[PDB]
Amino acid sequence: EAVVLVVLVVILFLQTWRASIIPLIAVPVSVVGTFSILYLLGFSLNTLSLFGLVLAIGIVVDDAIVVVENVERNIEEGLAPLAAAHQAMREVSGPIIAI
Amino acid sequence: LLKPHGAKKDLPTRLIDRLFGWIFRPFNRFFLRSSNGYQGLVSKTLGRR
Amino acid sequence: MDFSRFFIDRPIFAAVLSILIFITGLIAIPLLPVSEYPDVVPPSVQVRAE
Amino acid sequence: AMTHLEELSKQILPNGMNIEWTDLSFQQATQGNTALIVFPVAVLLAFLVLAALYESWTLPLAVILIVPMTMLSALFGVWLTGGDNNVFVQVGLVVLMGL
Amino acid sequence: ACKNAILIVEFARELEIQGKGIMEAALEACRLRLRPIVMTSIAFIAGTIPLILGHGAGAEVRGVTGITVFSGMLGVTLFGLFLTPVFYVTLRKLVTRR
Ligand SMILES: CCCCCCCCCCCCO[C@@H]1O[C@H](CO)[C@@H](O[C@H]2O[C@H](CO)[C@@H](O)[C@H](O)[C@H]2O)[C@H](O)[C@H]1O
Ligand SMILES: CCCCCCCCCCCCO[C@@H]1O[C@H](CO)[C@@H](O[C@H]2O[C@H](CO)[C@@H](O)[C@H](O)[C@H]2O)[C@H](O)[C@H]1O
Ligand SMILES: CCCCCCCCCCCCO[C@@H]1O[C@H](CO)[C@@H](O[C@H]2O[C@H](CO)[C@@H](O)[C@H](O)[C@H]2O)[C@H](O)[C@H]1O
Ligand SMILES: CCCCCCCCCCCCO[C@@H]1O[C@H](CO)[C@@H](O[C@H]2O[C@H](CO)[C@@H](O)[C@H](O)[C@H]2O)[C@H](O)[C@H]1O
Ligand SMILES: CCCCCCCCCCCCO[C@@H]1O[C@H](CO)[C@@H](O[C@H]2O[C@H](CO)[C@@H](O)[C@H](O)[C@H]2O)[C@H](O)[C@H]1O
Ligand SMILES: CCCCCCCCCCCCO[C@@H]1O[C@H](CO)[C@@H](O[C@H]2O[C@H](CO)[C@@H](O)[C@H](O)[C@H]2O)[C@H](O)[C@H]1O
Repeated sequence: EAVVLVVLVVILFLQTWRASIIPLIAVPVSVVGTFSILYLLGFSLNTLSLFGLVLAIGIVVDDAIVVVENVERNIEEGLAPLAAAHQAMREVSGPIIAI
Repeated sequence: LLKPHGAKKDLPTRLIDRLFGWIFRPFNRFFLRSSNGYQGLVSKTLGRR
Repeated sequence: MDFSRFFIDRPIFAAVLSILIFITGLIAIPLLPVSEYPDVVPPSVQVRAE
Repeated sequence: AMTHLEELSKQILPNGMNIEWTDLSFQQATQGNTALIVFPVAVLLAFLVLAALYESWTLPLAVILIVPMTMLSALFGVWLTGGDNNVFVQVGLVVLMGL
Repeated sequence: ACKNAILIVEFARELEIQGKGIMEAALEACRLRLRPIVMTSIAFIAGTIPLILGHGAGAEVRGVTGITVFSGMLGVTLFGLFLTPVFYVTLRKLVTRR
């Protein structure tokens, strides 16, 4: 459901299906990737860790929206996609680390 | 994946523009008005700190 | 600063890193213990006599 | 041999008797073949490293498709000399595929 | 709330570095962050509807969570878009008075 909603929100606002691919992929990678560190740290799949995982989808979705909206804004301002990507990550990549 | 701003439409975009394009322009009109409203609102807020 | 520069310009490195993360999460899923709750009941020992 | 002996025992033993494997046979009977997961994981990880090295989803196949021939050369030597594919031979195959 | 507000503040800071005044930078930062903040808020909020409107297995934890997230997200959005730039300007003017 989160993946369907974010896809539709991205299409509604940015009006290109290409922008919806970024969360489409990034969200499941980020959620499924979480299990390898949970495994290494000795955790179990239980109703509480699984609940945290679903709440975390919110943070993961916001991350993907931040990146793709900021690239697309720079494209709306006339930059080619490659320059728009570099400019967009000069704007948010350091902040993402800090966040 | 993202195309330059006014690129020719590919097949899925044209399909979405067909299927759903009637949503985009009223939403676009509503976002622009809401955006301008927020701008005035926060601007008056900053004068009332 | 553009901490993403290298990946933006060489997207297959980004793909490979994400697939590796994904793959290792998939491997880990069936290795995880599974229960309703974490272990929170204090351990106890019963002595029975008759 | 184990399947045959299981079959034999169904044919031979009276109701109320059965066989149980013990020692190394019990381990053989209760172990899964994780090779079915290990081998595809190994190939896929090696493919991914090479995809990054060559910046190509297809050039890794020029390497990967070659390794079955080294394994066949070695196993042909075993066949010709009357050997078997014991665990020492098997590690040798993998090192030769590595080289 | 923190994720959204850190970027409002970062953008305003950048806009001052690139010449703009304290107030102009705060306002332009909010203008730039408005769309992604609202996209996330809409996505989150819509996702709470099946938690609010779903009875059966797990319904009790689903319910308390949706109410918490729905209400919290309205506040995330509104206080992030209106309180943050006020604090930004106040603290900037506090350390650049004369
Ligand atoms: C360039 C060098 C190449 C890099 C090589 C990468 C090596 C990666 C190897 C990871 C192997 C870890 O191996 C694994 O470790 C974990 C965590 O410590 C152990 O522990 C795991 O299982 C045990 C139960 O058995 C539990 O405590 C728990 O669920 C989990 O932590 C496992 O028993 C062991 O199988
Ligand atoms: C829990 C332990 C954590 C302790 C350490 C936390 C450190 C967090 C560091 C992440 C910062 C990296 O992110 C980077 O931040 C600096 C400011 O610092 C920004 O820099 C920006 O402001 C600085 C001035 O402050 C200007 O000189 C510059 O023109 C501008 O780019 C970069 O654009 C951003 O890419
Ligand atoms: C579940 C997670 C899945 C994630 C899936 C992500 C798939 C995304 C594919 C990313 C595309 C990158 O994949 C690959 O990138 C490289 C650049 O690095 C491109 O490569 C191109 O540029 C490079 C230079 O960088 C040249 O050397 C090369 O000859 C040229 O083809 C490939 O043509 C493209 O196929
Ligand atoms: C599209 C991919 C979805 C995104 C991934 C998100 C993953 C979230 C957690 C997935 C965890 C899978 O967790 C797993 O659950 C299944 C099914 O209930 C159990 O699996 C069990 O299912 C059935 C019967 O119940 C048996 O046929 C099976 O052999 C047995 O293992 C596993 O023992 C448990 O480890
Ligand atoms: C990438 C960011 C990572 C940030 C993570 C920071 C982690 C902070 C440290 C937390 C400490 C981890 O501590 C770890 O807790 C788990 C709790 O399930 C314990 O887990 C233990 O009990 C659980 C039941 O709940 C059983 O599966 C098992 O018998 C055992 O592993 C581990 O024995 C302990 O090693
Ligand atoms: C668009 C992005 C949205 C971001 C926010 C989305 C957050 C999702 C809300 C949380 C969903 C809760 O999901 C819910 O979790 C609880 C706890 O694991 C499960 O609850 C389960 O475990 C508990 C024990 O803790 C049992 O008493 C219960 O009977 C059982 O159903 C529910 O079966 C599941 O429906």
